[PDB]
Amino acid sequence: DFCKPSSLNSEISGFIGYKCNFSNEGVHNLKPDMRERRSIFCTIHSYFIYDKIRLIIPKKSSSPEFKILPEKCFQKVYTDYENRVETDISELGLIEYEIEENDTNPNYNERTITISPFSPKDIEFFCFCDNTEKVISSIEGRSAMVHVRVLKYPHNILFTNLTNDLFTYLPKTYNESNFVSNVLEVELNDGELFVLACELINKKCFQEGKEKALYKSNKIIYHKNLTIFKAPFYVTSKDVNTECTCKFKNNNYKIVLKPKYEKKVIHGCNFSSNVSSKHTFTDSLDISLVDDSAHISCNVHLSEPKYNHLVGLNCPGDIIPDCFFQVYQPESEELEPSNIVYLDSQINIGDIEYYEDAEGDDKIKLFGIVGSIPKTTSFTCICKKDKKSAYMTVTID
Amino acid sequence: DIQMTQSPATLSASVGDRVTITCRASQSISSWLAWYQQKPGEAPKLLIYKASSLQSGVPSRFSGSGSGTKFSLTISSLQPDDFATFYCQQYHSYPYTFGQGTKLEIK
Amino acid sequence: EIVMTQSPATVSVSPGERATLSCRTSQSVSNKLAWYQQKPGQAPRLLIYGASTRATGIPARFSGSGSGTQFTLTISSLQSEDFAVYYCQQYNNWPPWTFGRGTKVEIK
Amino acid sequence: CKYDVTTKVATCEIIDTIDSSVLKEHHTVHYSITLSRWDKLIIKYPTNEKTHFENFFVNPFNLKDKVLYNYNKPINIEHILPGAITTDIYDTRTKIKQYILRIPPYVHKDIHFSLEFNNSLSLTKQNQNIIYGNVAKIFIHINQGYKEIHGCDFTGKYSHLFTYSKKPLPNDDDICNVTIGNNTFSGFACLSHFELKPNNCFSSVYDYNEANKVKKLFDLSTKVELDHIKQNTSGYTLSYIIFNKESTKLKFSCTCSSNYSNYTIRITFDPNYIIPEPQSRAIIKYVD
Amino acid sequence: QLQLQESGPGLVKPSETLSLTCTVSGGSISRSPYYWGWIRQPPGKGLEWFGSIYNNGSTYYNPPLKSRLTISVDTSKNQFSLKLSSVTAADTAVYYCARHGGSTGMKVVVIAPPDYWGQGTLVTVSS
Amino acid sequence: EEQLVESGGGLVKPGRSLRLSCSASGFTLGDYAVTWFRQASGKEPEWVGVIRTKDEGGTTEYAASVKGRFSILRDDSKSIAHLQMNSLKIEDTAVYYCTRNGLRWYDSSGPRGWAFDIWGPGTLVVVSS
Ligand SMILES: *[C@@H]1O[C@H](CO[C@@H]2O[C@@H](C)[C@@H](O)[C@@H](O)[C@@H]2O)[C@@H](O)[C@H](O)[C@H]1NC(C)=O
Repeated sequence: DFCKPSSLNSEISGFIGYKCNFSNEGVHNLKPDMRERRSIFCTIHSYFIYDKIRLIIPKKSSSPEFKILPEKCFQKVYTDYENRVETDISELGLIEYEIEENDTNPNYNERTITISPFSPKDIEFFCFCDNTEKVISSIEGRSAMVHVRVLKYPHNILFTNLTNDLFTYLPKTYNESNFVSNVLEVELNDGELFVLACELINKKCFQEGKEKALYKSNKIIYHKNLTIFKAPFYVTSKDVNTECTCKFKNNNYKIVLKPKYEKKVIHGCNFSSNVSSKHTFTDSLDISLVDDSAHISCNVHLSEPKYNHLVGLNCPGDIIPDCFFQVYQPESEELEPSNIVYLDSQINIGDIEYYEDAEGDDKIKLFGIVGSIPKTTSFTCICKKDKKSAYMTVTID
Repeated sequence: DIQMTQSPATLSASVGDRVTITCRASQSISSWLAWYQQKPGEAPKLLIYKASSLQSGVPSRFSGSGSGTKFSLTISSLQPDDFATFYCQQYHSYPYTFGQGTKLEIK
Repeated sequence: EIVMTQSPATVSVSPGERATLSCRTSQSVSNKLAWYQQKPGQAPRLLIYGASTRATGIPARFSGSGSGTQFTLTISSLQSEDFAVYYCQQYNNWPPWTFGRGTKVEIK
Repeated sequence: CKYDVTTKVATCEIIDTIDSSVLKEHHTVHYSITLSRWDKLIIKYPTNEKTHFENFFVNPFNLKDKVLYNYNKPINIEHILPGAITTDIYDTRTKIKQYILRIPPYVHKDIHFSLEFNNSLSLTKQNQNIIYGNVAKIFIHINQGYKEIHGCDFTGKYSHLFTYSKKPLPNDDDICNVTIGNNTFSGFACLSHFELKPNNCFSSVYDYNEANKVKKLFDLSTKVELDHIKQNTSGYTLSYIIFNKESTKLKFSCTCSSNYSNYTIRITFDPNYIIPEPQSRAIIKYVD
Repeated sequence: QLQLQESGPGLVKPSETLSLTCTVSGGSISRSPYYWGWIRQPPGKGLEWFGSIYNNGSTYYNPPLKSRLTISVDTSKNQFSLKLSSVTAADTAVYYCARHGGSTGMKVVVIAPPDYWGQGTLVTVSS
Repeated sequence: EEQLVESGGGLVKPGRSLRLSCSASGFTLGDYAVTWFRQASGKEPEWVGVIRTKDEGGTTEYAASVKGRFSILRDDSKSIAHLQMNSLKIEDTAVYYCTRNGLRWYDSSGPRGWAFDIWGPGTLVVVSS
């Protein structure tokens, strides 16, 4: 059932990307209005695994006042907020990016840029959309800006060169000669990309390892005969494998991925009475062994210029809110927290890697962060059992 | 050091009345506070384990009403065995501070 | 440049029955193909781009599929207005201005 | 108001708050509840014909289509928050009214509004004493949504919500094919002038495994949560669907047909399919 | 059903020490996240707090009373003792053992009122 | 609706000079590279000329069969394109279209692909005796 990786994405009528819509008929329009009088910012600061950023604009004929700086955005991009210098995006250090400019639709013009995770540096580029020319009822129009920060992938990127083509754009690879009996077993750390190159792969490639249990990549991205396996951020067992197969050169080259080290010390609180849990938490305070008249409060403080670790919470009661997808606010000395915010907006860092588990009745919720937090933040989660409550407060610098 | 005071000094009421006892805290102890009653010669008992809460094993007459600086405990109806001395306390930060206390007697 | 081959040149099918047209490309083009339909007496129009996406104002019966070197345009429940000639052009690598041999759909 | 996260319901009872037959210690209740996406909000309030409730009026006057947005100007709930679902049930058995607001799966921006229930004008006499009522104000804060609902917008106006927004055209025949997994919001939005086949999608749907036969979602599955309205203020029908903890794979569809156009949405459910959407989401902010 | 029972001298000579020991019954102290402290009540007066030390052997005292008192848990007998030196004529009182949670300043802590008091013993400093 | 209309075709004796004109209604032709195709005797359209965007210099390209004779001109101010024909051979009788590259896509190596969306009706040009 060998099919090309590009053919393993099926078909979807949606977009599945970073849509930054700016069109008069759209919700986030730019024509003058009395409800809103401020510009629109579409900020995307994160690493892209062959991901797409789209910049929908109105047609020139329909809205001649609308202008875009640079006019050929995603082909030439601004480099400074204040200097306003436009540079070709081919000289920005980008690797294997591409651009598409679709004008067939009679309502809007689409401008997509596809970006690869192989960049050797942290790139930043803007694209401004000026609509101040359009004035209606003596009211000036609003502007907009798309800011894109392509962060260099903060982990080692690996490559299997199993195709006849030469990939000079990225030189760290294993190539065909490193295979023993057409079987490769690579030991990777957490968050370690494996960009395998193969024209023909298995239909269920990187989804079912040869025995040794099985684990799931957070992403399996197929693009242009490239299969990207993103190594999981947190693992619990050692006997773990994932298998892929190729028929290149009339040989069934097998690839086996397996992490080697397990069970980081999770910076969290262990409210469960279980002392034999497969997880290892920094703190510990039983909630079932404390009496009803006691409020449990534990704090996890983290301080590092760069983060690679996690924050977790294991408890046998119910967890409020649905941590760690949503969290509370720092409401201390006033009342018990009752407002719900998203963790992604609470910490102001993208691509946070969540995790959930149910060890018997013990609900365990974790989120791991890689990178640098802009500003120091704090948040709380509550675990309630019967009438007793435990407040875990994370303070991340 | 947080200073707690209990008001008023002494209480005299007849059987079947409702009486409120106030407690003042020097600083912000959030909602951490405990109401105790002690009979002469016996160890105090945890009537109320948290402001606006009730401890298990106590009749529903006692009611807690407090949050922040001012706190209050209300007794609806009275019993002949309700004579005691009260104690307002804050279990928020060491050291533990106890109120001066009021005297409950039947008259 | 690349050359695309279409076989058969003429396709016969009764109305209301799907017909299949195939376009084979000598080199690898990935998923950058364009299918154009030309009714007699007027210019060709862009019918499908990207080998799977339908152009605006196109009924859903024109389905596109394929990738790499082989592509297919299936016309499902063919009506009386879907008789024309279809051209497949590859626009992945320079130059794009190269159309196919043209395939005709007739009435059985 | 009490919030339940297991059922994701925020209840606001005001029957005993603005009652004119008793005395209250507060003139008005200033309660602001911050909702999220797909957050049911239920308010039970008295009626115009009940004991000591003659002078009871609501701001806005109509609780179906209008919601107070800024100052004292009721703006349409659909206009400010697209895709909102409003139900107003008037029960004469107990002379009560239940108002249920369902937030759309995605909110494009932070949204603030409020409602008022005034009963202070109600007057009563007890023990030769004049007793007034009170008023209740409820402030509602809406948090920004997560990503976009993976459906199809045949309306051509709900571009922010769905990922397929195609403007209607004369003699239009579009086929929508979207595959979603567990805990993924999907749905559709058609014109209210059309015919939804089968009626009440997704309450009853065409089964693509039964050759477009009519079935009910209740028979197809039990642990799914859906919603549907037939006609909003702007005149479009909407339907939302969520699959939670379901280990079955299937395919269903719905159709919106008319004399000149025929749209269809075909949705595949796969418990082992995760959307290849990027981890980070485009954060929209307005700074001036 | 945890219980605390006091033990110590009923009278001590002035300008000396004062050693009391509280025994815990029903429960245990080796695996408890609860602090254990002393409260002193002179006759005709309120209550005054006298330190608390964790099961593993921490030390927390009254800010003006960090000079003489020492407190020690022995987990083997499930007891804990207070030694207060340099007694004074105004140190007569009844001593209660309380099982109470910690403060709010620590990283991981239990916050609770003092429940399960001891019966109390009388210590006098007379002529 | 955006569309293209062309004129200038007709009957002309061999060895003369012709001028085909194309114009865009409903949009601007400055953002699209005009590609002049031709179709003869019911065959597939055959590339005749390409004139590129102002941003890409303004280079002109031609097929081998017509190289050195046909000259493409543009006027973005009036959004009009012209194909000037010198010494037409007999084989130039065909219907000519002026397509625009509605869909474009590039990469790190520069321009990569064009797909044409809007076609003019086409001018018939016949040369014989
Ligand atoms: C006893 O253990 C201490 C660990 O910290 C203690 O427990 C945590 C959970 C917090 O409540 C913290 O404030 C407590 O102090 C050690 O610091 C200490 O040294 C240990 N005791 C001895 C005698 O070594």
